[PDB]
Amino acid sequence: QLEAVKGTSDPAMLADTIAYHATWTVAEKQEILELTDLEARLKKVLGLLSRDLERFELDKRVAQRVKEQMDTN
Amino acid sequence: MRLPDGTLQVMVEARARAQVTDYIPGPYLRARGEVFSEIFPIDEAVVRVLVEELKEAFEKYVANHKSLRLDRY
Repeated sequence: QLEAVKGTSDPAMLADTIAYHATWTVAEKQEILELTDLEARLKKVLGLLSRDLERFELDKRVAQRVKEQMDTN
Repeated sequence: MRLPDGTLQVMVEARARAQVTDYIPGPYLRARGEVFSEIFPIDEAVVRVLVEELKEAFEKYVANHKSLRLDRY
């Protein structure tokens, strides 16, 4: 998906590609296909990516404080 | 527009407000009115200021309901 996605006008393959990028259970995917409104799909998936961002920042947090605690010890 | 499933669609445009004198017991019902109520704008300065304030209120209101199904245009 390097050059196959960049510059694409199609929203539906793009959006459900995000849906199977959301690494959670099949039950989450059936919860997606319960919802018929696309806006709430994309908004709660933005919420998923925001909590992915805090996972990212909490990982850099624990990594930074673990190696400074280590070498100060 | 008529449809064979029992639902008849109609596209109406309201013209002016009016009084109702009396109803006749139907079905179907008929009603009549004495005069056609019409109003003329007088002293359009404060009226124009209130039209501008309603324009400001609708402009600040139109871009809020992102997921509550409200169009922009």
